[PDB]
Amino acid sequence: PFQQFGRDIADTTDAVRDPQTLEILDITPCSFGGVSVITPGTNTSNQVA
Amino acid sequence: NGLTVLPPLLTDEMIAQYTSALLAGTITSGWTFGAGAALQIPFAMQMAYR
Ligand SMILES: *[C@@H]1O[C@H](CO)[C@@H](O)[C@H](O)[C@H]1NC(C)=O
Repeated sequence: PFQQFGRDIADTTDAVRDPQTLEILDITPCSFGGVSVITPGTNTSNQVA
Repeated sequence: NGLTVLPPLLTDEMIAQYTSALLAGTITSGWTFGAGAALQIPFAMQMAYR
């Protein structure tokens, strides 16, 4: 009843109580990752994925 | 938190096919699949060899 937010194993906040209702929301971080370019040799084609 | 984990190139299912292949070569053909094509030999005679 008194708890306002929750944490993952290593410090990071992973859930919050909405202060107006009582709902508990999980937080997922922004989607992110490496852009990687898959290519034949430029000697044979210029199409890439 | 800016950290990313990348998958292995070979899945656990693909590794389990290679460990089945090495095992099925070893059972049916002794060491011969390490020298060339697998040559079948009866398993009692492969142990008689070993
Ligand atoms: C806050 O107000 C809303 C209506 O706007 C109400 O539905 C909600 O139960 C209230 N929560 C409390 C008691 O803080």
